[PDB]
Amino acid sequence: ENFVGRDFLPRGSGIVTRRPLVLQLVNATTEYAEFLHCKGKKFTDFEE
Amino acid sequence: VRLEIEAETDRVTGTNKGISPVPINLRVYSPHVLNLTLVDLPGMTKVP
Ligand SMILES: Nc1nc2c(ncn2[C@@H]2O[C@H](COP(=O)(O)OP(=O)(O)CP(=O)(O)O)[C@@H](O)[C@H]2O)c(=O)[nH]1
Ligand SMILES: [Mg+2]
Repeated sequence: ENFVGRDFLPRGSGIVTRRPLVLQLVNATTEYAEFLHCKGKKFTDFEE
Repeated sequence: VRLEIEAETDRVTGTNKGISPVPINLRVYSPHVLNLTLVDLPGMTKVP
């Protein structure tokens, strides 16, 4: 997440990263995030 | 706030009345408000 530059990853003591996250950083006009299950939804705040 | 919201509005689409389906989050913290979500939406259009 520090290499990405923005804090949007689960980080804590113990077992946290418990599933392979395939991130794809892509280029566009402005920033958001989309999964492959909340199709259509545009997550924008990284706490969410 | 009013100036910056439209500055962000045209910083992504331009001045040629194009739109973007990427929301703009905003949080007003005040002792005079609930924990409410007000979703302002763009006007509906039929001809481009
Ligand atoms: N003081 C300190 N703490 C660190 C440092 N790097 C990581 N930590 C701490 O390690 C803990 C877990 O961080 P995290 O990167 O999420 O570990 P992880 O690799 O995701 C655990 P797993 O991969 O097994 O799911 C956090 O509490 C974090 O603060 C560091 O450089 N200094
Ligand atoms: Mg981990």
